[PDB]
Amino acid sequence: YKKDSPFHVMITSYQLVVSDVAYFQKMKWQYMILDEAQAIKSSQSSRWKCLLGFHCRNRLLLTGTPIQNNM
DNA sequence: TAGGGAGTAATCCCCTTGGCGGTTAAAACGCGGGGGACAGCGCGTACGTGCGTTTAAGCGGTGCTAGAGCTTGCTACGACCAATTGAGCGGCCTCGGCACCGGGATTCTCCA
Repeated sequence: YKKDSPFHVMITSYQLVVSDVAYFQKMKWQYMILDEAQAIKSSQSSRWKCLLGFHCRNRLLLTGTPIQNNM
């Protein structure tokens, strides 16, 4: 997108990237941020399984408590 | 020994029910009169009853052969599954069919 574009940064709930996943996986993302990435900490979670498969160049996991319960 | 199931409660999206308000159109209410419901009547004809006739349905009996019903043998074909793709579903788009309106024209009714 260039500066003349309908949007630049989109902000979304973890609830919607799962619910609207079929719309999200039909688009190509130039960068991704994940606030409180402890939400992604479980590999059996759909929000992990969904966001794993997003077509994105670069990703940040923002967290303050990375280690959590287990390796 | 470990993995994943059982328990539970917070989190958050979806969606059906209920209320408020208006307002407006359809249901409710009135009443005259008409005509259709319906009772009462006359006739006639058409249908139930009876008797003598006949006709053929039903029972007992003989003979035959088709074909239903069963056994045997085998191979053809549809169940099965792993690999491949394209037909058909879900989402998005737009324009043209159709409806709804208004007013002028033709039809149909009903009373004279």
